[PDB]
Amino acid sequence: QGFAVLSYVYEHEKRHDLSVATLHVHINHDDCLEIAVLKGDMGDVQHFADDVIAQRGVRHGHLQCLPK
Amino acid sequence: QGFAVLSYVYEHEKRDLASRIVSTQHHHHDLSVATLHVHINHDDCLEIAVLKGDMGDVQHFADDVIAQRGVRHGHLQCLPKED
Amino acid sequence: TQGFAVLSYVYEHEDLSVATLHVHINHDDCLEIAVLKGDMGDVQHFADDVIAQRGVRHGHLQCLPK
Amino acid sequence: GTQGFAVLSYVYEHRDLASRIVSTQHHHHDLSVATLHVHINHDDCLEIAVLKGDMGDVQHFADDVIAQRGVRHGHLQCLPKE
Repeated sequence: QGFAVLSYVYEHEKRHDLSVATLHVHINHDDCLEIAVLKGDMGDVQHFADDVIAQRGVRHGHLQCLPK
Repeated sequence: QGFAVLSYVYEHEKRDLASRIVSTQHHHHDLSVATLHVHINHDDCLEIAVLKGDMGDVQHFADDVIAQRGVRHGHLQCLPKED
Repeated sequence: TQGFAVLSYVYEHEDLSVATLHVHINHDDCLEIAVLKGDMGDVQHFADDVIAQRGVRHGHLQCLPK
Repeated sequence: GTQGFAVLSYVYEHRDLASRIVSTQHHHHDLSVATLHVHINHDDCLEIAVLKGDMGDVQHFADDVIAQRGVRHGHLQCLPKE
């Protein structure tokens, strides 16, 4: 029931409630780094993280949990 | 030479709408320092891009993206290079 | 009246908070962008004061009522 | 040395501000891309610094920040250029 830092990478051109804000940064010509701050139920968190990360094309996925 | 803040709101859920803005963002990547996204409701998502470079090419990526579609509540705050 | 707000301003790095972003725009200056959420009365108030503080420069505010 | 980006995240209750700031900047800096600040409660601030530069310097800077007394949950996620 706390916060979390979900970070992952994906190609920019290749065409909720847990979200607080997300930072986007182009680490190079094709990729962009995305750092999502999540707040809520660690259960709901850890899963939404898994999903995206588990996603195809979603490289460097990392979740840092900070329970309340 | 300079820094700028381009903010604007648009329905996050709009593939077409985003796909444009993106490749429009991707056209002049070298301008972007970092961007922040915040869901302001169920459909609309606030977007704040921090830019750096020629205030010229800046306003260009700006107005371009600004006058993209649906892209509402657009606003640009240029920060001149003479403190 | 609820709503989101974008507060931005400059300064020498020397309750309504959503997330705040900091960026050095030179060895001395720092650009700060604060995303606020809540009662627009308070938001603009909080915003108005910060912008008025000596040392705070180029303060701007874009309100997003809803 | 290897080049890249990195995500330095850490929590602290916002002198130890100036302490961190003395780290952020004076000893190493120009490595910072941008930093996100989020209040996880009345006392604690969650900070996320996106850094870019030589991976070595990035790690030393990160060593100096985490080391700090009072900084908790410090994590460094390196992204050397792929």
